[PDB]
Amino acid sequence: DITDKNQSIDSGISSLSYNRNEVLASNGDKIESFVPKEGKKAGNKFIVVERQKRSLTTSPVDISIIDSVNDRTYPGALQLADKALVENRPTILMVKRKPININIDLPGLKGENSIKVDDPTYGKVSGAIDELVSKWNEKYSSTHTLPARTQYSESMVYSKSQISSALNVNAKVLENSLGVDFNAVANNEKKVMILAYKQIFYTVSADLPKNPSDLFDDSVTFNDLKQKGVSNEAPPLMVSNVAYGRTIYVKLETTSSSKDVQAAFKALIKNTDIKNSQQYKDIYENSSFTAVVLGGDAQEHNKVVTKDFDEIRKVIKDNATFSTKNPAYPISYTSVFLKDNSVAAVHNKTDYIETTSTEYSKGKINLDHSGAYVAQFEVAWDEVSYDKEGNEVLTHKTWDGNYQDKTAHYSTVIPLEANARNIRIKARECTGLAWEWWRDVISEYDVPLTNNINVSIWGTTLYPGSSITYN
Amino acid sequence: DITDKNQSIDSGISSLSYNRNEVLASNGDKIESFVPKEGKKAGNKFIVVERQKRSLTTSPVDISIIDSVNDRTYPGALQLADKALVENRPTILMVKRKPININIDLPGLKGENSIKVDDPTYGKVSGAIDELVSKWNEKYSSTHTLPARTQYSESMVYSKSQISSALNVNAKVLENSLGVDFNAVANNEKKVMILAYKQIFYTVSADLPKNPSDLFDDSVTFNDLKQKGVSNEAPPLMVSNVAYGRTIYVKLETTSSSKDVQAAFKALIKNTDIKNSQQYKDIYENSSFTAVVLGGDAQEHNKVVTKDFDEIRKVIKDNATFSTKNPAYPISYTSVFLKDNSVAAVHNKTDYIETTSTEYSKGKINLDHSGAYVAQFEVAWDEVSYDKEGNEVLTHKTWDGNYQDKTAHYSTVIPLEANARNIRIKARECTGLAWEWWRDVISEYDVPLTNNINVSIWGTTLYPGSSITYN
Repeated sequence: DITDKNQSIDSGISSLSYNRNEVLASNGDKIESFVPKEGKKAGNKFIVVERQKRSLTTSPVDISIIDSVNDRTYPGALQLADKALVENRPTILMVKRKPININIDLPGLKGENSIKVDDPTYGKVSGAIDELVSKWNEKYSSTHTLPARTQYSESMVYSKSQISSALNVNAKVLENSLGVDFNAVANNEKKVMILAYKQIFYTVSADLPKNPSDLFDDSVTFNDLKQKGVSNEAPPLMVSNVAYGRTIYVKLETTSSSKDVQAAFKALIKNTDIKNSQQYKDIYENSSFTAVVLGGDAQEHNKVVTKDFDEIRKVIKDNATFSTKNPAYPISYTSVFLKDNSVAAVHNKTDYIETTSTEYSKGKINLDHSGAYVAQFEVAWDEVSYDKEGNEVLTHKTWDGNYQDKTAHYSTVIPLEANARNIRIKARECTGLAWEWWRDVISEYDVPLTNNINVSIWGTTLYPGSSITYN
Repeated sequence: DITDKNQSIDSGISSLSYNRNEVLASNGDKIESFVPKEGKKAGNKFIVVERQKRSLTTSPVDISIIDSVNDRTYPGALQLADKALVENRPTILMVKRKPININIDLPGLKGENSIKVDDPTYGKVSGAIDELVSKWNEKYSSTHTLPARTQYSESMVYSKSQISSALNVNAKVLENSLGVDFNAVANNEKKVMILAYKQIFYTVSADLPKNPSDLFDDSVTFNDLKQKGVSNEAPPLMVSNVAYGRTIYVKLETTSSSKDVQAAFKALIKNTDIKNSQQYKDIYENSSFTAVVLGGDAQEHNKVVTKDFDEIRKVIKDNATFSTKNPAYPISYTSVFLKDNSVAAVHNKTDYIETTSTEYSKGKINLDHSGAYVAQFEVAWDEVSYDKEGNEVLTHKTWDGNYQDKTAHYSTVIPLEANARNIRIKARECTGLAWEWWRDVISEYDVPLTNNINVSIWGTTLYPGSSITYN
């Protein structure tokens, strides 16, 4: 009852003035410079990258917990709403408290899933929760394990801020546990996909009080609260919901810049036949998969790194069971503002560059002339690039052996760069006055660029023959 | 020997001053305004068009003849080099002439393929040519038909100027004979491909004179020449080469805006197995093929319009033979400047917009819930468009039945627009406290948009089941 006139925990709390939708919000990198299209050579390949700008907005109410077995979050706790909470390390507030009622959502306990906790402390609520679970176990004595409520998330990685908001996890967890090379992703040197299998055993909620005072023992004053950190930019909160279980995170990673990485990946998780295709097996040959289990009942820093996804499938399969007789730890939670008793949400807004690539490979044209006549060739093609504007630039090339007599068995190779386009191969027999009035033995336009383009000409002057194959 | 001091056909001609590389050149539409990317709905489809600017340069020396049997072009004729010549209707010059030597390139007549033509007139050179051909026929009396020297050209159509320079034909011939809808092509309402099978029977050349005077009878004065049209922008020329035969033009046309039209077309001409694929047969169902034969031995305005390419194959096959006993007509020719006796070339330069499209089709999501439990869905997706800058704009949509209990057998359809993207379908069983802590029964992201997306959920509360199929 300071010289402040806010001297009733209720008025002290009610007279707080804050924007509930702006106190817990965080806007990630808001950024602006890039090239729309790009052509890059790397080894025996040509990568074409395209960039769009995208924007993601989120307002999760379910907040991810970092240190599962050290995070002393419990239903009915008091926290401050600020940047610390948003950084997954909220400030707790301890004071003498009035009892609180807790409820667990396990199935088949309707009507007997509540318990009053006189002294609401991490340890004393944990015991109450344990009581509740024992009750369920007493009722269903021969059911020692239940399926976990799995929630599946999936997404490609483009930026630290994009993927965190997308999966609703601290970026540190992905960078540290799965080890995500955000710079490789940025330079499109690696394409990464991240899966998240959230395994919820059950959740426990605390009955919302109709007045902030009902939570606090009467010896606690609004002063003690401000002293503890309550203010306009640090509004008081109560944990109303806590989810218990564990999470399986998976990273699929490749050096392929192929337009089919996401589908190839997708095919592998689903185990659809398409995964046996060869454009996919090639990508799989240059991919690696990592799986880590975080949360309850997992020895910290466990990890699996493989090239055989079946090992990943095993980790997903093995960690979806909930043993009702073994301890469980908080995995996430939701909070309510003490003021209007409304659910607290963390607002995130962030732009990011979305990249889509295509991978081209070097190839060669193989000419074979076994025809009983003199012939001349004309081989031409363009080499594509992209100016700063992302616009195409074509540079015309031609085989130095064009328009030159070739007789009974000639063999050559005309290597092509991975960025070769508008490829045309022509061969004319030499009966007539000149090139312009000579018979076509083979005439191809827009020959698709592959590993090997095999052109062969044979036959007689009267009846030449020819074919073009690919590899 | 006017008051002009140019009084010797040789000096009169030698004192002419002109740019040989600029007198016969024509620059087609040089143009500048367009949108890089565009999204267009048409029926139950969404067409995405992309535009690049391209530039084509040509310098043909072989000049296409328009009216095969009315074109009195003959080896050893005199023409003016100007815009008329470039318009495929050159100005001829007649005067008393000194003899000229002609040579035909038919095989097996080496040493006896020449003849002197005392009075070089269309009719008198035509007879000499006929003499030469009779000589060949006398030598090879039992060979009445020979294969024609076929020259194959192929190209997609983008603009009147682009296709003319590409195929080296008068645009009128394609617009008039094949009937090309250049406005439909422009609005990408029709995709057209044009083939050209030039059938050369033989060519006849005239020996170049070492002096302009040697061509002219001595009674002809430089005055008569100027009077006839010779000038600095109308330099004198002699026809040095004439090709005889006919040409088969083919048009492949479709209303499909599919990214596979060119490959589908290509597959059909080659008759490669890929043509039996279904993405190709669909395109073929919306295509039409036209074939016309121009030139010698064809009744004017003949034409074939079909949906069965085998009919086209027949016209190509049937018109490749050269009957040595039947008359032949000029199909093209080359000219030499009288000044430096150099080969005349028509220089063309033209820009054009190259368009590449992709066709998307409408689809629907089919939900079937036959599970022994209450479930809730979450269906969301974006609808893409493109701003004036060609940039993507995403508009988020959601099924109005999201987050609402659905029980023992529910069925629904969620139609999607052909521009639907980032499609996600989720279903959760309702055991728990709320949506956020409910078990996933199905969770898909980036579901490819097809005709039918069939999602079905069943099973028990403990063990739900689900699947997603496509059509």
